[PDB]
Amino acid sequence: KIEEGKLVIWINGDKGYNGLAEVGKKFEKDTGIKVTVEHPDKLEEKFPQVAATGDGPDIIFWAHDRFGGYAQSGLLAEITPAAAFQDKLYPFTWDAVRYNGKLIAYPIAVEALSLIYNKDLLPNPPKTWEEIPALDKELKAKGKSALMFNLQEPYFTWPLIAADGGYAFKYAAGKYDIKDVGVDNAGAKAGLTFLVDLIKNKHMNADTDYSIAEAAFNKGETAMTINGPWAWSNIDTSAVNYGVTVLPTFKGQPSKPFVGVLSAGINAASPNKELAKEFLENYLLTDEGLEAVNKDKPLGAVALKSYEEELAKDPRIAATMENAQKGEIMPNIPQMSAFWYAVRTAVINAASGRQTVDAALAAAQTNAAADPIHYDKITEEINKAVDEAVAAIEKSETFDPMKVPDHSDKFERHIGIIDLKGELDMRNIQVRGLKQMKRVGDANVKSEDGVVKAHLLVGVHDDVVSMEYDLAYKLGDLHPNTHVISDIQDFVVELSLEVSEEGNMTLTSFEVRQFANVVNHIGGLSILDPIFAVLSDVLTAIFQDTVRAEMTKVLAPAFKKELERNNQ
Ligand SMILES: OC[C@H]1O[C@H](O[C@H]2[C@H](O)[C@@H](O)[C@@H](O)O[C@@H]2CO)[C@H](O)[C@@H](O)[C@@H]1O
Ligand code: NA
Repeated sequence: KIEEGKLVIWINGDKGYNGLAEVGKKFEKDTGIKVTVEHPDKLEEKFPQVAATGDGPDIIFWAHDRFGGYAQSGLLAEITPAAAFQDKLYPFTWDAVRYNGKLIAYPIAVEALSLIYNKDLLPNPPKTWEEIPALDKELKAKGKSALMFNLQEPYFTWPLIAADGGYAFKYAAGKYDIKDVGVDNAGAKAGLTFLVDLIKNKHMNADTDYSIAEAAFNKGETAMTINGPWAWSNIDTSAVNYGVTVLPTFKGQPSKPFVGVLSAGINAASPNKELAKEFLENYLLTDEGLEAVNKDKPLGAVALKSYEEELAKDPRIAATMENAQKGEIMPNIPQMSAFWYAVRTAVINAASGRQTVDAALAAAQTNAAADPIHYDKITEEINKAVDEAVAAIEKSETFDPMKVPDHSDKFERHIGIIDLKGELDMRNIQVRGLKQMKRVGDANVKSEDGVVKAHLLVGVHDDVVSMEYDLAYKLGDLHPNTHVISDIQDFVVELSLEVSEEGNMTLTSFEVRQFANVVNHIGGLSILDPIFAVLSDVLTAIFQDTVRAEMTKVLAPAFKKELERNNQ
C-alpha cells in the first residue's frame, strides 16, 4: 500500500541515487515530508509488476523508452506542468515523454554512449571499428587489451548493429510501423557479424558484462570501453587518465547508438501526486537539484536549459552530444520491450555460438513482434523449472550409469580386390557422465496467443559422456573380443516447453542433438591399424543413430514426468 504523506522513489543502480537522496533531504527539510530513494534490481520490470497491483513507488526513474508501455497499462499518471515550467526544458525532451499526445513523465537528462579511452595507453583512439583488431594485437603484446564493453545488454552493441543500416521500427508519417522491423537486414548482419568476429578472433569475450568491462578499464587493463556519462565518476576516482570521444565508424558510417532520456514518472496509484510534482519541478529540476545528482553520477545533457547550458562546456558532454546527433532517440512505444529482448537474445546467442548471426537475427525479427512480457521474470522462472527437474534426474541412478540394449549390425566396404564383408555386435553398453548435465544458457522465451513457448539446452560441457562396452567383430577368420570406450564431446539436449495460461508446463519437444564428434578407443587396436578406420566409422555411425535414439527415448519420459509433476 503506497504510503501517503511520504515519497518512495526508484532509480537505477548505475545512477546518482546518493545525490538524488540529498535532494530528497532538502525537500524533507522544507516540507517535513520524507523521501526515500531505492535502486531495486530489474526495476524496469519490477515496477510494472508492483504498479499493476496498485502499488509501487510514487516516482519511477528510467529512460523514456520503457514509459510507453507503462502508460499503455495505465501505470503512469499524466503530469501537469504549467506552460511556464515546460518552457524551461528543451521541447525535444518533452516529445520524448509524450505518449498519445499526453505528457506521461518529466524528462531529466539526455544520455548517449561514447567511446572511452585511456589517454596514456592510447593517445589517439581509432576512428573505425575495423582498425580495432589490429590495435588489439599490439596491446596484447603488452599484456593489455583493446576494447571491453558490456555485451550482456543490447544497448551497448546496438550502436554498431545500426551503423550500417540496422533499425528497430520503421518510422512512417508520424508513426512507428510495429510490423516493419529492421534487425535482420543487410546492414544489421554486417554489424553483428563483425562483433562476433571480434569474439571468434578472441579480441573480446562473450561473457563480458558491465562490471567486468568497468573493472578492466578503470584498472588500466583495457585501453577502450563504451559507456554512458554515469560511468565517468568511477573512472574519475580510479588512476586511469581518460578521455571521451566519438564512437568508431563502421564501413565509413558512424555508429548509431540509441539515445535515451532519463525520465521521472509518477505512479498512477499514487496518493502523493502533488508532493511528487513539487519535488520534481521545484527540487530536482533546478540547477541546484540536477547538480546534486550530477556530482554523484553525471546525467549527461540535462533537460533543464539553464544547467544543460552551464555544463555544455564539458569536453566529455560535447562528445556525448556528438554521439547523440549521429544516433537517434529511442521510440517510447510499448513494443520497445520486445525489440530489446529480441536483440538482447540474438546478440548473446550469436556471440556464444548458440546461434549463427543469421539464425539469431531472423529470430529477433520475429520475437521483436511478439507479445511483450516480463521476459526476465518468466525466464528466471522457467530456468528454475528445468534446473530443479534436471536436479531430480541427477538423484535417480537409472540414467548414470545408463544401461543400453545390445546391438548388432552387418556392414561392408569394397576395399581392393574384395567386397569386404563382415559384422560386429555390442554388449554391456553403458552411458556414463549424464549425472553432470546442466542447463546451458537462458531459456529463449516468446509469447503467442497467450501461450509461452520456451527453448533450452541441457548438456554436459567441460566433461565427457563415455559409453563403455564389450565388442566383438568378424574379420575373415578372426573373431576377436575386446572392450571399447567411445567419448562424446559436447553432449547436448534440445528442450521445448510450453506454459499455458492455466500455468501448465508441458514438454513440447525433446531431442539429443547429433554428437559433434565421437572418439572410439578400441582396445588392443591402434589408430594406425588399417581396420580401425572402418570399425570406428561404423561404431560412430550406429552411435549417431541407434545409441542417440535409445538415449532420447529413455530421457524424454523422465523430463516429462518432472516438468509436469507439480504441473497440476
Ligand atoms: O540494453 C537494453 C536496455 O537499454 C536501455 O537501458 C539502458 C539505460 O537507458 C541507461 O540509462 C543505463 O541504465 O543502461 C541501460 C542498459 O542496461 C533501455 O532504456 C532499456 O529499456 C533496455 O532494456
Ligand atoms: Na553511488
